[PDB]
Amino acid sequence: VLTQPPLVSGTPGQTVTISCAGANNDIGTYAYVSWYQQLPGTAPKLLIYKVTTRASGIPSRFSGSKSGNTASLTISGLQSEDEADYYCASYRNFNNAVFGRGTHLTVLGQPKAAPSVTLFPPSSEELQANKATLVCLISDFYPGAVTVAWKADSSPVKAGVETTTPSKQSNNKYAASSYLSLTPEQWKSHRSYSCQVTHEGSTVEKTVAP
Amino acid sequence: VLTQPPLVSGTPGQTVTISCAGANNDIGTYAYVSWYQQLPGTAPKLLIYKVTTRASGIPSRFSGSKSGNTASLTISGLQSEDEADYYCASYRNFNNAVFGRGTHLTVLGQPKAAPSVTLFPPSSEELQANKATLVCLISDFYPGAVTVAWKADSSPVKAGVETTTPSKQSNNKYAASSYLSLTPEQWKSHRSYSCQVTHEGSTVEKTVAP
Amino acid sequence: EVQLQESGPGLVKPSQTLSLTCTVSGGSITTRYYAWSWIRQPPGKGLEWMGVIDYDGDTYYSPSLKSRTSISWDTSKNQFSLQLSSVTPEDTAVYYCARDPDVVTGFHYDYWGQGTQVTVSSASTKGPSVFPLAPSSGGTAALGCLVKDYFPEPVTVSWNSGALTSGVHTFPAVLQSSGLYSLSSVVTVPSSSLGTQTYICNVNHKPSNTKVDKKVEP
Amino acid sequence: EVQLQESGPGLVKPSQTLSLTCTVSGGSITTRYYAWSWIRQPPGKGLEWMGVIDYDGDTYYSPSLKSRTSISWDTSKNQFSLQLSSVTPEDTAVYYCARDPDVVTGFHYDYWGQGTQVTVSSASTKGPSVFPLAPSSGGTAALGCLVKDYFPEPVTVSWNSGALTSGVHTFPAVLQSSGLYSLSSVVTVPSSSLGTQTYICNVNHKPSNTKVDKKVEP
Amino acid sequence: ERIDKQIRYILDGISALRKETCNKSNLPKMAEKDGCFQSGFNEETCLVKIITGLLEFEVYLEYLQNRFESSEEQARAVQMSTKVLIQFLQKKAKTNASLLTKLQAQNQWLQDMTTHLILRSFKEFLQSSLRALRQM
Amino acid sequence: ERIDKQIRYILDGISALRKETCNKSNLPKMAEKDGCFQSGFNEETCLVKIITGLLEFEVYLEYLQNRFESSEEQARAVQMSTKVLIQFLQKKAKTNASLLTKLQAQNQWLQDMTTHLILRSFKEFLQSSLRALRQM
Repeated sequence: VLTQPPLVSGTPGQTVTISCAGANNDIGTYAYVSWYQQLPGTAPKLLIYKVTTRASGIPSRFSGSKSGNTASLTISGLQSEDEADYYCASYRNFNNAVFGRGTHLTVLGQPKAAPSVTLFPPSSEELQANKATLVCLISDFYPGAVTVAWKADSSPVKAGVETTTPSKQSNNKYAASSYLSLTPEQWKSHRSYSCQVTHEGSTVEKTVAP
Repeated sequence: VLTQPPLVSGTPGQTVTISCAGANNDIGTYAYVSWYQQLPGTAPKLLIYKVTTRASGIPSRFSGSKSGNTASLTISGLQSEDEADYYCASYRNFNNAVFGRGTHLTVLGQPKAAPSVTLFPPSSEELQANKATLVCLISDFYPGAVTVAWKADSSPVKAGVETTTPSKQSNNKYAASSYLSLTPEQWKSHRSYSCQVTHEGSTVEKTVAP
Repeated sequence: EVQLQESGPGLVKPSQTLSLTCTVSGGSITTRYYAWSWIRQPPGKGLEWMGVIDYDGDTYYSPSLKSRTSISWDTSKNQFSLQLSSVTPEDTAVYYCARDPDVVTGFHYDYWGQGTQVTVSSASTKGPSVFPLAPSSGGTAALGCLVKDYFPEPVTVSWNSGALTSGVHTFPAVLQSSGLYSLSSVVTVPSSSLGTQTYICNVNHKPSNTKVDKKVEP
Repeated sequence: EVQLQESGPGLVKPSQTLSLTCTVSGGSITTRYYAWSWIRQPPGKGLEWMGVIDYDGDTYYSPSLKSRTSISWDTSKNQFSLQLSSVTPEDTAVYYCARDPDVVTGFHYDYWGQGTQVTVSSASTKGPSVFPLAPSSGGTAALGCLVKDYFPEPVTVSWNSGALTSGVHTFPAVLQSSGLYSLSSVVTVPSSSLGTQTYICNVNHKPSNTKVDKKVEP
Repeated sequence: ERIDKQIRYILDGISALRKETCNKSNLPKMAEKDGCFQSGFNEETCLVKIITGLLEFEVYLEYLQNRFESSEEQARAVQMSTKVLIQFLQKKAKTNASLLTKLQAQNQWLQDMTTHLILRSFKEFLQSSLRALRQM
Repeated sequence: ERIDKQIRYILDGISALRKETCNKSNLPKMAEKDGCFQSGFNEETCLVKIITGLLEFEVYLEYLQNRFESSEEQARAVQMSTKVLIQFLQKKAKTNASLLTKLQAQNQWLQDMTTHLILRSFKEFLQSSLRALRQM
């Protein structure tokens, strides 16, 4: 396929460059090289086509360059909102198209943030179904690495814990979920349950009780 | 496909029946129903074709029957050597052929046998390659379930043990292998190593020493 | 305004064939000089261009996928469809249909569909169970919905039929040890509005045709 | 006397195509009224009839496999070959070529090949290492060879170039935690013959073109 | 057993014709409803189907005489063998305009197929020409 | 920019011809060696390839006049548009027996293809007939 760097990064206000190495049967044919931006959960958005031409509504700071068989995407005046996956595509003879693996543009320099934790007790409807789930929701933290610990009263919970990998929100802070499956008898047996989230050495904690 | 029973069994000298349920587009078309015998590691051997006709050299005790859309293979005077996988096949319109899942004929009634164990120390060439393997080979036992234990001096070996599932030899007794990977330093450190094979409550044992 | 919409089953078993359909709105697929392509994206991987169909109806395929990929259309419904043969877990991907504004002088795609996710697995489709997450009882409260035990992804959660979007945070789902998915969606609202505004979460799990509306109360 | 021989690579990676060739001896494949078929057997599973080629050259395929199976022949070499597309671990099987004595009035197969094993895996081919198992030093002794760390199966072990077959027991291989195979073959001989008869084990691992001859001594 | 020799004689005649053809370079089928299978067997129904299908192939051979003009001797042999087989089954027992219409429709489908191949490649070559001239 | 309008006029003429064809029911290609791509670009070499290929398709249109006899008006329009395009490129710059031999070979390959289809089905139906008559 088209060779494209894995990660590109930079602080706001500075320029970044993303390259799209190609061969003679794709980029070398007619230079029909396009660029796309994709945000998580959404379809790619056409930025540039035919190497240099910008689509309607695309700002001028996005620029299309090409030299040899390699095209380059230049993003001037980097914004925090510019963090996305950027793909290049090229026409391939005959009547074929090929995409690069993609490059993730990471906007760095944001301050560190403690996680906001929200803990939900089991719903009255779920307890009626003879089930119980504690929903612990972590959000708005940076860097994206937290450890989640569950406590029954003060004893650690040795089973029934499922936890996600931290993922970046639309504000480029991280979020994660943690679920504790309990029997309704266990949920009533203890005084309270707690979701302890550790981030950069400190711990944020929420507590629910039957 | 053609429905065929999983297992069929019997003692020597008695008759067994294997069925081959079919549909109208296969067996119901022209009754081109064939039967095959397969021994482990070898290709299937044509026994019967066109429902009843026996191939050259096939004894008369093998018989081909058919009723409705179901063909039956009848083996009279069962021998210990008859233990094999038996397949039925049928012509399917148009110019297609289809096989059944197969039936394993197990000849039962053989006496119980203690396992014969042979233990090999590491070869002088393998030790030159800075490796060491104890080869413990179990054979000629029935039923086909043994437990293999390894002992360094008298202490159990907690790592480096690989063991097969018991498999039937050509004499319809079982055989199994067990390997102990050791470093040449471990092989010399201990007084001796032992392969203990437990079968039906009793234990057969061999011992090797550097 | 040109709009593209993907439709298809969210679950296909191995060795079966994958069938999707793209419905085009705001423009004829037989109009010069458009081309209609399929692009797929495995999870956490790049976009793969599969094939394309002309305004004349001519099809062109990627050499990697030419053996098991077929693209047809129905001009009366203004749709073009995809067929992928002998699917494997390597075919688990979000599938996109996109428009080429001029197949004659360029292969780039301006209008994209919303994408549909197809999971290749022998497992069975499991419908989701929705439970309300009551609000607590400066000056705001968090309430939400718990979507539990469903397969495969994705699950769509909206609030008040799409009217409430501000302050809504839907978290990515957890993969349980059982192989089933569960997620939560939480909306942050003012505490004063708890007695004067109704909050209903709308869950839609397309692979099981499960639509659940759950009113969240204190 | 009619003889069939299978030839092909013992390892094929996923999504690649599987190619095997059957060489026919003792009879022309263009002779009336023979048909030449391919049958495969997944490990511990039943026989699956794939396709067949006439004496005229006409091919007929199973409906399950018709999309990715192709059968051709080369009359000058008296061979017919198989091509399977987009292979998966579901295609790991021993493949047989067999003769139909009369395609006109029956689909049964009298002469079978020896079968060739094909493993579908992205792993690399690993050559075997052979180490001698010395005989101990009523009235018999056991000696053998240890074949270590190879992939994929099978490994062929003979003794004295096939002359010594009585008293030979080759055990099925162990699957290690590393994913590599290892087996042993042991021949039981009289102890008196240890000084007057030479015992050489002949190991052949076709997937790696590895042929090793190992003399076993006390 | 006599029928076996008659049909294989025709099969070998067909095998020769197709071999003569290769060196230069809705048809009848058996169904369960016809009763020629052991299940649903109807000898009177099945025998009519065999005769009817052979009569249909007998006129396709007639329309294929010009196809094998260089080896006329065998083309007539396959027809006479078919006619002898048909006569035998007719004694053993108690439209062509449509077949010519199909055979003409088959040949247009092939000529249209060649026509599309030429025009589509013309279209494709023109696309490459415009993309190339666009750069000059 | 003028060439763009000329080629698309031909493409639309082709699109009409094939649409007229469907309602009833070794060609030139661009290569890197030709220099029509940005890498290895040779305007003189590429322009000769464009003119040469169009001249080759111009006679395939001529041999396809009988194919579009019911819509003669457009069949001549595609030819004249091609000739005008060829003349323009020839000014911008400084055998048919082989093409007819190929076009005749293409049509035998299709007629032999129909011939094998008829004879193979005849062979297959005869096999079913013998298997059925074997039981009677």
